[PDB]
Amino acid sequence: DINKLIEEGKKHYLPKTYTFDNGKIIIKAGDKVEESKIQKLYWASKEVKSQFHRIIGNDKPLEVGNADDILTIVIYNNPEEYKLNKTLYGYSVDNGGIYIEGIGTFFTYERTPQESIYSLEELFRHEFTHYLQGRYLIPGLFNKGDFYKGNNGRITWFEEGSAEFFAGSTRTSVLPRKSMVGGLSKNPKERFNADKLLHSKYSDGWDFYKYGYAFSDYMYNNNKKLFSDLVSTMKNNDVKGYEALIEESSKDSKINKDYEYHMENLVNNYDNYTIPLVSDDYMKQYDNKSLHEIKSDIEKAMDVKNSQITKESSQYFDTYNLKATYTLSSNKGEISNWNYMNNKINEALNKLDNLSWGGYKTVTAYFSNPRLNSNNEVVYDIVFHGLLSHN
Ligand SMILES: [Ca+2]
Ligand SMILES: [Zn+2]
Repeated sequence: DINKLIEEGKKHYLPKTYTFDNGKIIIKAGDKVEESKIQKLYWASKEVKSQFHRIIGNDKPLEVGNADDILTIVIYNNPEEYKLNKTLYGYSVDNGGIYIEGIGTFFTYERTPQESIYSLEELFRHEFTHYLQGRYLIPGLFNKGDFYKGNNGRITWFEEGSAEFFAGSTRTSVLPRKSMVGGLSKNPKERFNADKLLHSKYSDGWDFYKYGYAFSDYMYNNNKKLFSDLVSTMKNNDVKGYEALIEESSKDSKINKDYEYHMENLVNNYDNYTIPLVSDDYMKQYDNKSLHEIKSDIEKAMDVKNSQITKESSQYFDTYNLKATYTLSSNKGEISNWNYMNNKINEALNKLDNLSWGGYKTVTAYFSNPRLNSNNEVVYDIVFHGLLSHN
């Protein structure tokens, strides 16, 4: 059978397999892709994931039973061997990487600095965001859901721009990427305006990635309300609402002005930025700490009670998920509430970091899915994720 011939080709070029989160993440890699680097990628995914949920405000799969219930990651040794993915898997290789939502799989390759301005972790983080968008943000499958029907390129600027943006995720924020900021034109006149960006499409080329990235960072830092409203329409599959929002935003001269001002500030601070990558804290061996002890410290740190903590197994370590709810005593509106929760969660992470156990340096956390209880109070789901112990 032809299928047997293909798998032998896969096993040849991608002999190594690494599994995380009880098999929910499977990384197939070439022999030359470093084991330590792959482990780092897992932790990188958690930083992006937590920031993504904070901003998107949903951590529930939009559709249960989809192939992205398991995330498969394919990493080739180098750019040259990546081209074989077309024959082996059947997908386009004219890119740094690609995510195929239908099979919950994203493909990429290790590279030296000479071959690309982006590191593997950087591209990994970008591609991971597509997986997050597919699973939690955009209903239906890529190119098939309602957001793609009709005008196929309607969400493209945001889908790619936010993917670039979320690649700068850290444990507490989303920070600018030197590689993306450097791509922005030094001449203000040459930069995209909002209207141009908001109607960009794949056939336009690759420039809108950088400007979409810049607009995302603008929204996050200076227009959280627009970011929030955009993701709400997406989650609701409200295509008309999104389109109305795009038209209003494109023709808003103040939005364009503030967007261009944000880019100037980004370009001005170029030397201050670095490539956000995962710290060495994730690889270090730590003293064993009890699950009950971790739960207790996190409950104290976050001021939540009756939390549920669950251990999960990966290939070379165990991790935990702590689930809790937090009730906001005063509802002061979406953005003010957002900032309160973001600051509160970050304060919790800092408190845990300041504790003696070095394991707390691996913790990522988010808040999501706000709702009103009886008595009109804002209840948030709260999730903390961290290393339990290396094997
Ligand atoms: Ca989807
Ligand atoms: Zn992309």
